[PDB]
Amino acid sequence: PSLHDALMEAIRSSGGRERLRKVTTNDRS
Amino acid sequence: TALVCDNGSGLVKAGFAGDDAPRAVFPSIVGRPRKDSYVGDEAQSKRGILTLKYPIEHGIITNWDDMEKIWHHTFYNELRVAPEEHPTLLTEAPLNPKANREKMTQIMFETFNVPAMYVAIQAVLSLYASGRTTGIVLDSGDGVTHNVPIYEGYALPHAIMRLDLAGRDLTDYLMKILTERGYSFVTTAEREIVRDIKEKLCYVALDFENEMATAASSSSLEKSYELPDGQVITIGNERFRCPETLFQPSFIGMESAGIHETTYNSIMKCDIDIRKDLYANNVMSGGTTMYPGIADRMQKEITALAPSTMKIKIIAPPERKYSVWIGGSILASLSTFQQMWITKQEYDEAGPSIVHRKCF
Ligand SMILES: Nc1ncnc2c1ncn2[C@@H]1O[C@H](COP(=O)(O)OP(=O)(O)OP(=O)(O)O)[C@@H](O)[C@H]1O
Ligand SMILES: [Ca+2]
Ligand SMILES: [Ca+2]
Repeated sequence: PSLHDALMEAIRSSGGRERLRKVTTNDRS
Repeated sequence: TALVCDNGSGLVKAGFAGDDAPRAVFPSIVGRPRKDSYVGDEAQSKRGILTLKYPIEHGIITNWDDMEKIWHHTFYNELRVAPEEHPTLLTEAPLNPKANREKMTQIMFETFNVPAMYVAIQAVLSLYASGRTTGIVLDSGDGVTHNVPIYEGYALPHAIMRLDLAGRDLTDYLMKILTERGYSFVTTAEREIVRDIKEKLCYVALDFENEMATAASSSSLEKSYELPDGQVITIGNERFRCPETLFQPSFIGMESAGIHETTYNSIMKCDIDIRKDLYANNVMSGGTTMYPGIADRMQKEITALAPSTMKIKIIAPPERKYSVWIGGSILASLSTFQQMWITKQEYDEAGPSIVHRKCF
């Protein structure tokens, strides 16, 4: 019933890094 | 396309929400002659005739002029975006002072003219990246180490623990013990070699004394390291003596508790009814948690401290040196997050203190 409740549910069911666009890192660490 | 900027004591991680990794990672440094200033890697690639300054110390922004240079360099030089066209998610350390987060907001809206922004707690984002909204995060980077227990997206401030030792201290300690072995690492270029040895060959022993005995009676734990010029040196028990400091800070003269003990103390400061879920959801994040063997050692040490019937689980994702950023990339690309942004319209009405009402 709260927006925060829906957001937390969305975080748990997001698939994690799996559903994020594969990009290349210009990593200069 | 919202932006995600994860500002650390040592490294900036920046990219676009929805991507699986930051587009740009570069040192959080500004350099001046020993042109006017050099920011990021051009300061790094000139680490020899400039004096470097770190605008973030122990996870806290302390030099706001140089931090502005970092943010300008991130937007224009690295991401190649106009900040006026992109909502920008920023990250903060646990227990970041109210004045700091308010000035973060003011600079974003008034100096960079972002249409919207947000400030999230770094350890919370790392928990999100692992698909969790309850758990306890061990976040260890370059300047600071934190234990952050989290209940349904909310950090529990009274139970947050801190250890003021992280990757930079470990690099310095590996430098110290390699020189006690007979090597010389004095130049800035040689310090970067020590950091590379640390990140490539160091590991956490399951038991310090057993491992020392193995290294004393055999060559089985020794590794070859080829310097950039060509010389090959041998690394022995320094491989695990260096990160042992995380569990035994007295190796560098700190009487603080090690990371297994700050984790246990953090859980014990939480309400008893959530401790079971915390013990089963220990998430490791930050570059200094990357050592091989660290999860198995934490499991052993926490098991020794916790009730014998408690289920202990250490989660150490392979991407955890970018877990904070990935968590921000996930959060900022969720449709339910749209109403959470601080809009420039909201900033004009309330002012910089709007961050206290919208970011928590
Ligand atoms: N594979 C590895 N093994 C050990 N240490 C590593 C590894 N990779 C990176 N590190 C260390 O992690 C540190 C930087 O990590 P991270 O980006 O999490 O810190 P930060 O966000 O810049 O600083 P902080 O979080 O303390 O403000 C550096 O000291 C680096 O040497
Ligand atoms: Ca960090
Ligand atoms: Ca001690």
